Amino acid sequence: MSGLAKYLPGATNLLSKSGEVSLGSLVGKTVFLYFSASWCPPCRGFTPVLAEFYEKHHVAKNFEVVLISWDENESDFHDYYGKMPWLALPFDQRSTVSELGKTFGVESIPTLITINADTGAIIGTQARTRVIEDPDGANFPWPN
Repeated sequence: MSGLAKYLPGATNLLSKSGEVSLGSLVGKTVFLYFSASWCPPCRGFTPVLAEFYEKHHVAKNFEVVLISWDENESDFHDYYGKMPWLALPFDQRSTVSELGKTFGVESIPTLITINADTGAIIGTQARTRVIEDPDGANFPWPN
């Protein structure tokens, strides 16, 4: 099975701009769970630097980003996610988000959690700061 299945629903397809991708399709990649939302001031400041990091290195460094939304409603979720080039956990899985919140101890956002797609192993939890200090991922995946 997929390591991500140790966190997200198994038969759950993640959302994307180019169709729904399965959890299995992320095999071999390093996955970043991005905990953000619309109407979150510091999120606005972090999302672009993250996006620039993604376009520049996600292919070569083999990683993906999955938006774990804290949006109050589905419409805000879709407007917000529509501007991102990565994946996202569907809004209706509001339940899974709070669980992840506990498991990873996410008390505020923006927050990034680094996960190895295969084993489901937690590589780090401070990728939000590492990307700022090291824009080109010289020390990617930034092990805790």
